[PDB]
Amino acid sequence: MDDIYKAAVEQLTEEQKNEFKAAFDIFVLGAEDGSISTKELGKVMRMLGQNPTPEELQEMIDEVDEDGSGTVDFDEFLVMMVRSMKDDSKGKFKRPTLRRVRISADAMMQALLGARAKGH
Ligand SMILES: Cc1cccc(Nc2ccccc2)c1
Repeated sequence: MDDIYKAAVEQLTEEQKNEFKAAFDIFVLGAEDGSISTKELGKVMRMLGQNPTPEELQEMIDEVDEDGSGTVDFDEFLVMMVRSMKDDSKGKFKRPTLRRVRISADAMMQALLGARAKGH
C-alpha cells in the first residue's frame, strides 16, 4: 500500500480523489462487490491496450490490497493511483517485484473517465 501514499491520498483533495473514485467505479462496472477484481482491472487494461493475465492483475491489486481480499477497493486503487502519478518511474531507484504494466495515471483514467469526464 505504502502508507506514505496512503497519506498522499489523504493529502489529495476532494477533486483529486473524485475522478479516481469514479475511475474506480468505472473500473468496477458491473462488479458485484464493487471492488476491482483482476477481471475489472483486466477490463481497464484492455481498455488501455494491455491484455493481462489475472496473475499480473493480482500483483497489481496486491500492491495495495490490505484487506487481503484479492480485490482493490477505492482507497486501495487510490493509493496506487497517487503512487502512480507521483512516481511510476520519475527519479527513484525501485525494484520490480511483480508484472509492472502500469498505464500512466491520467492515461488509465482516460479509459474510464469518458464515463464522467463529460455529460452536461
Ligand atoms: C490498469 C491500471 C493502470 C494504472 C493504474 C491502475 N490502477 C490500479 C488498480 C488496482 C490495483 C493497482 C492499480 C490500473
